[PDB]
Amino acid sequence: RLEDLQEELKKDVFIDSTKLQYEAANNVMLYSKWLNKHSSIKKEMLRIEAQKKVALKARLDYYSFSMDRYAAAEMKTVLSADKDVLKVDTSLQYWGILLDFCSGALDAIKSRGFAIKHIQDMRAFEA
Amino acid sequence: MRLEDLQEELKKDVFIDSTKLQYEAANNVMLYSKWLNKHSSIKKEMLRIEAQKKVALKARLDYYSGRYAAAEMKTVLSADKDVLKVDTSLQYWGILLDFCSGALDAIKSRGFAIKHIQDMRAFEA
Amino acid sequence: MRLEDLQEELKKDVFIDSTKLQYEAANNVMLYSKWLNKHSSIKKEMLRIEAQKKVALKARLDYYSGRRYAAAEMKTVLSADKDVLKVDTSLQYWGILLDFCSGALDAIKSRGFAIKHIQDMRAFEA
Amino acid sequence: MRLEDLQEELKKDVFIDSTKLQYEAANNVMLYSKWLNKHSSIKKEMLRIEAQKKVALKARLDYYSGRMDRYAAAEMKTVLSADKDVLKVDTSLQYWGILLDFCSGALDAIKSRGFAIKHIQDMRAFEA
Amino acid sequence: MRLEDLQEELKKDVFIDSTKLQYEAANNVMLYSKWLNKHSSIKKEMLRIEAQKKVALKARLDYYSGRGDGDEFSMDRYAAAEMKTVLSADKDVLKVDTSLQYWGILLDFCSGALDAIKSRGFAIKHIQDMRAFE
Amino acid sequence: MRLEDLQEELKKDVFIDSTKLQYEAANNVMLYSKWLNKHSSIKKEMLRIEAQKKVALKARLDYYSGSRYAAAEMKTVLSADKDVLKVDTSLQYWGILLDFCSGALDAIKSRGFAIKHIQDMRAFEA
Amino acid sequence: RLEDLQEELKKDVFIDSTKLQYEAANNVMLYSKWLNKHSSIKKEMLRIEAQKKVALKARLDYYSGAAEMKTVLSADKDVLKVDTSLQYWGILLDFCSGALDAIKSRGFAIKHIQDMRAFEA
Repeated sequence: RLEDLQEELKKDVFIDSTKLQYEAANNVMLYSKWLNKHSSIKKEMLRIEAQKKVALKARLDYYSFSMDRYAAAEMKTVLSADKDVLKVDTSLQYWGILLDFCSGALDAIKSRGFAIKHIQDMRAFEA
Repeated sequence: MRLEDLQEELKKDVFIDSTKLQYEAANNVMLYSKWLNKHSSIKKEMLRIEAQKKVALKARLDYYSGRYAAAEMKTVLSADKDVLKVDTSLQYWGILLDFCSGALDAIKSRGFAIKHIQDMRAFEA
Repeated sequence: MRLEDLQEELKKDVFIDSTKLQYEAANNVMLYSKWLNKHSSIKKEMLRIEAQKKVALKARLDYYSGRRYAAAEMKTVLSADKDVLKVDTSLQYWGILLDFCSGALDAIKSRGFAIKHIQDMRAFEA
Repeated sequence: MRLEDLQEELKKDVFIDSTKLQYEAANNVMLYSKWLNKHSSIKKEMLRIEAQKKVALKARLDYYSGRMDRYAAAEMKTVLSADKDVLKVDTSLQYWGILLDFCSGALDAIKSRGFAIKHIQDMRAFEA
Repeated sequence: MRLEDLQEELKKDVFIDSTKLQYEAANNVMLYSKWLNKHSSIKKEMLRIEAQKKVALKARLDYYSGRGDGDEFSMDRYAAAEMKTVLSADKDVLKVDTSLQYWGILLDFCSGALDAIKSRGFAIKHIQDMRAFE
Repeated sequence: MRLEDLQEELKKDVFIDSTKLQYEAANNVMLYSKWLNKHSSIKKEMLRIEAQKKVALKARLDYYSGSRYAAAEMKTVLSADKDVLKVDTSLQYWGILLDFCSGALDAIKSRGFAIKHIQDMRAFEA
Repeated sequence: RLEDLQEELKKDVFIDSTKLQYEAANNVMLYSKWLNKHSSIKKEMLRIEAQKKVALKARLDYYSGAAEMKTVLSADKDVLKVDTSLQYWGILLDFCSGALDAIKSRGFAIKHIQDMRAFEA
C-alpha cells in the first residue's frame, strides 16, 4: 500500500540530534533500503510487463481454409485476454505509482544527508 | 547474477564501522572500485545479448514477413516467444545495471557521510 | 585491451599504502594522468572504428536498397546486418571501456579526497 | 598536433619536485595558464574546420540531393553521413574534439595537483 | 581583440614576485577585477552580434523558403531538415556565427582566467604559510 | 545603468588601503551589502522586463499565426522579430549586469580573505 | 519588499568596534533572524507554487479547448501573474542566502579585527 510507504518514509526522514553522529551512518542505510525497494518494484513490473506482451499476441491472434480449425466463439469466451490483460495492466499502473514514490524517497534521503551535515555545521557555527 | 544478491551485498557494503572510520574511508574507495567493475561487466553482457537479440529480431521478422498486416508485425514480433525471451533477459540486465549505478551513487555519498561524521567527532573534542 | 584487465589495474591502483600516504598523494595525481591518457586513446580508437562503421552502413544501405526489404524494415534489417553488427559491437565495446575510464577518473579524484581525509584523522589522533 | 605528445607533456607536467614543492606551487598556476592557452587555441582551430564541414555538407547535400545517384532523403541523411569529403572533415573535427576533452581533463588535473601540493605541505607541517 | 594576446596577458599576469608576495596579494584581487571587466565586455559584444545573427537567419530562411531576400530569390526548394542543413551552410550566417563563436571562445578563456586568479590567490596564501614554516 | 560604470565602481571598490586594513575589513562587508543590493534589484528589473517580453512574444505569435509564417519555423522568425529582439536584447543585457554582480560578490569575499592573509603577513614580520 | 531587506541587511552589517564584544554575540542572533526569514519565505513560495500548478492546469484546460500551447500558456496572464509573484519570492530567497553568507563572514571579519587588536599587545 502506498500510504504505508508514505508513513514509512515520513518516519525515516526524522533526525535524532544526539545521534546526529549515529544518523550519518544510518543515513546511508536508508538509501540502501529504498534502493532495494526500487529494484524489486522494477523487477516485478518487468515480469508483469512481459506477461502483458504475450497476452496481447494471443488476443491479437484470436481477433485477426486449410489449417487446423479453432472455434472462434468459444475462443472468445474462454480466452478473455482483453479483460484479463487490461486488469493486470491497471495493477501495473499502480506499481508505476509506487516506483515514482521510491524515486521521491531516494531524492529525499540524499538531501536529508545534506541537511544533516548542514545542521551539524550550524551548530559548529554557534560554538 | 541475481538482483536480490546484489541488494544484500550492497546492504552489507553500506554498513559503517564507526571504530574503523579510517579503514572504512579507504575501503570505501575500494567499494567504489568493486561496484564499478560489476557495472562494466554487466553492461558488457547486456551488449552481447543485445547483439544476439538484433539477430533473433531479424530472423523472426523474416518468419512473419513470409520469407498478415505490415503494422501487426511490429506488435506480434514484439510479442514473439524467442524475441520476448531474449528481450526479457536483456531488460533484466538493464535493471541490474541501474542498480549498480545506484550503488555507485551510494558509495560516493557514503564517503561524504564519512567525512561529515569525522567532523562531528572533531567537533565533540 | 580487455575490460576485466582494466578492472584489475584500477583495483590495484585504488589500494592505499598508508605510510606513503605521503607518496600516494603525489602518486595519486600521476594515476589521474595515466587514466586520462587511457581514456583519450580509447575514444580515439572508437572514432576510427566509428568512421569505418559509417562506410559499412552506406554499403549495407545499398545492399538493402537493391543498389525485398521494407523501408522501416530497412532500418531494422540493416541494424541486424552481420558486418554492421560486428563493427558496431566493437564500437559499443569501446564505448564500455570509455565509460569505465570515466569511472576510473572519478575514482582517483575521490581517492585523493579520501587520502586528505585520512591524513586529517591522523593529525587528529596526534 | 598529436594526442600522444600531449599525453607525454601532461605526464611530465604532473610530476612533483618535493623540495620545490615551493617552486612547484607557483609553477603550478603557470601550468594552468599554459594548458588553458592550448585549450582555447585548439577549439579555435576546430571552429574553423567546423565551418568548412558545414559548407562541405551543403555541397555534398547538393551532390546527393540532385540539385548523380538517386538516394531517398532519409537515406540521403545516411549516405551523406557516408560522404568521403564530409567524413574526412568531420573525422578531423572530432579528432580536435578529442584533444579538447583531453585539455579539459588536463585543467582538472592541474587544479587538483595544486590541492595535492597543499596536502603534502600539510603532512610536512605534520612532522613538525 | 585576439585570443593569443589574452593568452600572453594572462601569462604575464599569473607570474608571482615573491617579495612582493605582499604586493601581489593586493594586486591579485585587482587582476580578478580586470579580467572580470574583460569578461563582461566580451559577452556584451557577443550579445550584440548575436542579435545581428538572428536577423540574418530569418532573412536566409526567407531566401531558402522561396519567400525572397530583397530582390533576390533562391530558385531552390529545401526540405525542412535540409532547411536546417542549407541554412547552416549560409555563408553570411556562417560568417556571423563564426564571429559569435569566436567571442564565445574568448569568454570561455576569461572564465578559465578568473578560475586561475582565484587559485593564484590560494597558492599565494599557501606559499606565505610555507614561508612562515621555515 | 551601464556595465562599464559597474566595472569602474568595482575597480574602485576592490583596491586595498593597507593601513586601513583595519578600516577596510569592515568596509569590505559593507561592499558586500551594496553589491548584493545592486544584484537583487537588477534581477528584479529583469524579471519585470521578462514579463513584458513574454507578452510581446504572445502578441508576435498571434501576429505570425494569422501577419504567411510556416508553423515549424515560427520559433526562428519570431526569434528575429524587431520588437521581440529589442526587448530580449535589453533583458539579456540586464542578465549580463547580473552575472557581473555575481562575479563582484565572489570578488569581495576573496578580497576579505586576502585581507586576512596580509594581516597575517604583518603578524609574521615580528 | 526587497528594498526593505536591503536596508535591514545594510543596518545589520555595520560594525561597532567597541562592542566588538557585544557584536560577536549579536552576530549569531542575526544569523538566526535571517535564517528564520529565509525559511518562512521558502514556505510561502512553496505554497504559492502549489497554487501555480493548479492555475497552470486550469489554463492548460482553457488552452486545450501543443508547442504553441507551451508558448501561449507561458504568456498566460493569470499564470504570468502567479509566476511573477513566485519568482519574486525566489529573488527574496536568493537575497536571504546572500544575507546568511554575509553574517557568517562578518563574524569572521570580527574575529580578524579582534586579532589585530591582539597584535598591538
